[PDB]
Amino acid sequence: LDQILRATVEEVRAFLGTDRVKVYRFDPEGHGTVVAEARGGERLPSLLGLTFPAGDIPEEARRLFRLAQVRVIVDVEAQSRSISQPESWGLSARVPLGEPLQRPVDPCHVHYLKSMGVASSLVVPLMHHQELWGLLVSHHAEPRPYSQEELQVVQLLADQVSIAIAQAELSL
Ligand SMILES: *[C@@H](C)[C@H]1/C(=C/c2[nH]c(/C=C3N=C(/C=C4\NC(=O)C(CC)=C4C)C(C)=C\3CCC(=O)O)c(CCC(=O)O)c2C)NC(=O)[C@@H]1C
Repeated sequence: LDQILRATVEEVRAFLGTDRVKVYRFDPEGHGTVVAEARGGERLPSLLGLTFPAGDIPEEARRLFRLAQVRVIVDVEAQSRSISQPESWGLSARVPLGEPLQRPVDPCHVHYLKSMGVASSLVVPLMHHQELWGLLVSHHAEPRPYSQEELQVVQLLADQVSIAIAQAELSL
């Protein structure tokens, strides 16, 4: 798996031309590891070999990803913010869209990205069937808008991997 994702992570970056994109897996114990990583020359540092905990992600945010599969983080400069609210229900209903074409990230996240000096970020969760095995994330030093058309082509490119991460689970 480690080897296969090393070649895949490189292929995406070359296409998305993003300075940094890597694969993130999740361990039931809460620990997460980056087993693959493509870097743009050397503007941003290498995070490979470093274990990141799931704490990085809460829950509600993941819901929309599991609900609307668009997966996009807007310019940390535009200052768009997401937030929690009193008890609520009917989310499982799976209502078509029903929300903006973006997923604002709470300030706590704003710094998280900015602290890394990244103005924008593209994501594409790696899931097999009904399960999520990891998280795809791209980072670059620029607050630029993304196109839905080009996004899909890659969205599919990630689907392929979904097969590799899955097909790999059996062999391994
Ligand atoms: C702050 C109080 C809370 C928080 C907010 C928050 N962040 C996310 C989710 C993400 N976390 C990542 C993780 C990564 N960056 C890396 O370097 C790595 C390698 C291990 C990863 C995979 C990022 C960039 C995301 C975006 C993906 C996603 O949407 O799940 C969000 C989502 C934004 C939104 O509101 O739509 C939230 C809510 N971070 C915390 O740890 C607190 C729970």
